[PDB]
Amino acid sequence: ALDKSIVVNLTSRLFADELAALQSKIGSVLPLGDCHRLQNIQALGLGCVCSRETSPDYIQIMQYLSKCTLAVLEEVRPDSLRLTRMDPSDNLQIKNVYAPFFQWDSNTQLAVLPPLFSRKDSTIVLESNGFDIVFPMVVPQQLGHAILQQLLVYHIYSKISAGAPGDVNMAELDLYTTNVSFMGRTYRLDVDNTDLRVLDDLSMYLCILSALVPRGCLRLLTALVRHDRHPLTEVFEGVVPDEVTRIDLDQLSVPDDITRMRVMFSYLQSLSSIFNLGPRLHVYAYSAETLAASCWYSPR
Amino acid sequence: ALDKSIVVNLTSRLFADELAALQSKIGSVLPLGDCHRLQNIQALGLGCVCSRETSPDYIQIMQYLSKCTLAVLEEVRPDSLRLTRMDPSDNLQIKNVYAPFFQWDSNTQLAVLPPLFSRKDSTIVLESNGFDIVFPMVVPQQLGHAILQQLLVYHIYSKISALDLYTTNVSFMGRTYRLDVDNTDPRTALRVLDDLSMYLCILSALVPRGCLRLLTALVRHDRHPLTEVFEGVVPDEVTRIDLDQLSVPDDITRMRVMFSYLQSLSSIFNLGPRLHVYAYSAETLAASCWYSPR
Amino acid sequence: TEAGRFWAPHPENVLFIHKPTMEETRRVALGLR
Amino acid sequence: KGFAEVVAMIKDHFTDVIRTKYIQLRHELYINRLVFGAVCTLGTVPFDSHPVHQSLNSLPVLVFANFEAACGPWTVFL
Amino acid sequence: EPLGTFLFSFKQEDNGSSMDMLLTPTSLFMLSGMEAAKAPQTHKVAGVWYGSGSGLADFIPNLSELMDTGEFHTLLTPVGPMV
Repeated sequence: ALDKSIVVNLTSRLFADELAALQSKIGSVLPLGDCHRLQNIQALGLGCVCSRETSPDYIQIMQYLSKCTLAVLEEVRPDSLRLTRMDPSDNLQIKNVYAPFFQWDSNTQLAVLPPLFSRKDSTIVLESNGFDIVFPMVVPQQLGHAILQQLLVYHIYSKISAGAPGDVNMAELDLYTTNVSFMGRTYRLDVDNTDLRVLDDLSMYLCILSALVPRGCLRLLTALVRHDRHPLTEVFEGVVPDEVTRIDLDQLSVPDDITRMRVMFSYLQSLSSIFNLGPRLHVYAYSAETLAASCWYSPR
Repeated sequence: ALDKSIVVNLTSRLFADELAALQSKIGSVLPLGDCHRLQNIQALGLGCVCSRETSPDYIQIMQYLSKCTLAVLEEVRPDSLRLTRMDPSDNLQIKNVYAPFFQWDSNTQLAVLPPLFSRKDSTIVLESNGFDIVFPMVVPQQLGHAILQQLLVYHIYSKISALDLYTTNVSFMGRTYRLDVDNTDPRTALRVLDDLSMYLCILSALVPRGCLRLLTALVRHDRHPLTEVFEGVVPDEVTRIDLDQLSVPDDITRMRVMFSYLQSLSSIFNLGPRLHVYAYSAETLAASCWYSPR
Repeated sequence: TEAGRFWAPHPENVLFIHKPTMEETRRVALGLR
Repeated sequence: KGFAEVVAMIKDHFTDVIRTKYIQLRHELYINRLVFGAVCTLGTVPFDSHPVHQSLNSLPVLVFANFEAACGPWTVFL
Repeated sequence: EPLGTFLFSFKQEDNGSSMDMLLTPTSLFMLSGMEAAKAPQTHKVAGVWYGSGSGLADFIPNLSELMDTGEFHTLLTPVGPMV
């Protein structure tokens, strides 16, 4: 009964060269900042948040994707693009054109992640309007929870080698991070170490936890002595390192410690949700020769 | 298709006093117990768990709030209250009359919280029927977290006392607020803290050594806007752990487990059912949103 | 009564030594010996 | 009960299983061993439908009328 | 089967053209190998649908190592009931 169609108009006609790149990916999943059918160009990519002049972000993109509505290309006509609307729990079809090429199989869980690789793999620059559309990095969830991790480790040891040369070996660092094993197969990713400014914010947060967490959990153990202590917490005293238990908490004052504990939790819920919950969808059928995967979208 | 309507029988004619407050809040969200058309007034209030003589425990009240269905008022007739229903996933009009006022816009996100600032303002008592009605508070998700962040910190530092400016004040851009703590039952707010001692000391065992060495290179000279927590001095503990040499495939096994336990901290910092607002009108104070499932 | 539930924090058996009855049985046994 | 309660409720069911395992790691602490369990969401059931007991071959088997499925992620509880 | 059981799609690597591996919860009780007293009913029933536990262990040789590092909950995608 309900009708859904998203038709984006433009001001100027497209070039003949840029039409072949949009015909290259006739099936894709774009993000889209509005739910209405008629819309301007400035929302349908990631150019609304991420740009060249602005500093590249991870988290403000990941805040954006869960808030944003997804859409799928059907037909590219100059100049009026034709997207199709994504509904909560709706069955539709996806062709998988994303650079670099990761292999999709059926009964995997698709996790939409922001692009953190090079530019020419991710985006297609529209010279007619002067605006950049950016296609997101669609990666299966177990890769997407692992392709981020080895790069985020790689960004830390890049910050150590730039501050001190003797602590990090490059051959130890390259061989263990840029090679990703999944489904029995391997993938050698593009490092782009030519100058990873995307993951600098996550490299700040996880480290600030790593100093404050063992400072945090000592005070939270000793403050909770009861006759009604939960009995599993008696076991986890053996898990904490012995060096952690030897903090003199007299050194930090009470006005310092309230600032720490509010800093302690406030990073935790802001960091947990940006690993956990984004626009994430399922696929029940796949064919390698047609490159078409029937999908269905589950919000939240 | 589907209908949604709850009309509430009531055994006494309401006074003109209490009807003026109910006419003031014609667009409001209150939870209620059962799923029927006809309903007694003893389920409409949130005060079946939060009464006056009972000491309220706002974690258990918030724990209560995810169970119940939520409902929006349509009319206040002088005998029968009339409400409409919220089911996942359905688009519906919502209108904020909520008294500690915040400003929304299109493409914002919400949550439903128990009243944590002024109970006497956000609850009206019905002297005609003898049963009182308690209204929850709708909050955008950033302050939806940030009030629960302060209340978990507060029960930590009331037990050590066995002063108030650091423990009872929820911070936000432009405003500061006062939490309502005079009588709080800590026992349901401490079991959440009992699980926090479980997760946080496990995360202190699998700490990445390179990400500790990053702060020893950072906070001594390289000062950044968001590292002002340490005030320029390293903690004494961080110098002790970094005596080992760095190696990559140690941290690869560690950082995946660091990743996997931060998946668990969703379950302890949960809000109620969330509300993803797509269109909000400004001068009318109406909105439009789809109710999320729990 | 399960193998995985062996080291329960509150198991069903509780020691209860009645110290008055234990001293009287020591002292008679130290009288004969 | 909603997702915020049952994660605390599943910990009370598996209390003994947490305790009998973690006696071992006072001696050997392997970070690979610390992962314990996971919880998925198999989809909703409507309220007040009676699960009806059956018998097969014996084997007693419950049944849920009006079941609908909605798969979710695996989140690591401990 | 009683035509309404719950399922799981275990996945390791596409080795064949189209061969798939499905796990009923009676079958996953056999790959587990726990004691009889944890589930005193299904152990008799799941012992007669299959062998002693090596008929299914031949397909996954890593069942010792998939339990140590803890990757087994990442390889199951819940499917639903039979039709």
